[PDB]
Amino acid sequence: GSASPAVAELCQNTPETFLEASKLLLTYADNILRNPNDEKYRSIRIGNTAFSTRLLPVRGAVECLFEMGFEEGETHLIFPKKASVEQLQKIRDLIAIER
Repeated sequence: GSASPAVAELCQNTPETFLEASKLLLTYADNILRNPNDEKYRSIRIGNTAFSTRLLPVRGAVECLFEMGFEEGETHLIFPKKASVEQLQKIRDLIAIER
């Protein structure tokens, strides 16, 4: 939680919103951790229903993805092939312990 600036920001949300955003964040991280060699899990379309309605408008949500290693592009958030999976897991854990 507080050990992460983005998670600390995410914590500044009501319970239901925090749980909803954090669940999706954990799903994105877990998909990559489950299959780190599948490019499908390394791209999140900004216009995606879940992303646009549960993360984009929530304080700290997208920032957590950036701390995980995602980078923002014109239409997608991308987790580079060079991005550290250890860092991804670190932020994943910091989010999980706050649910």
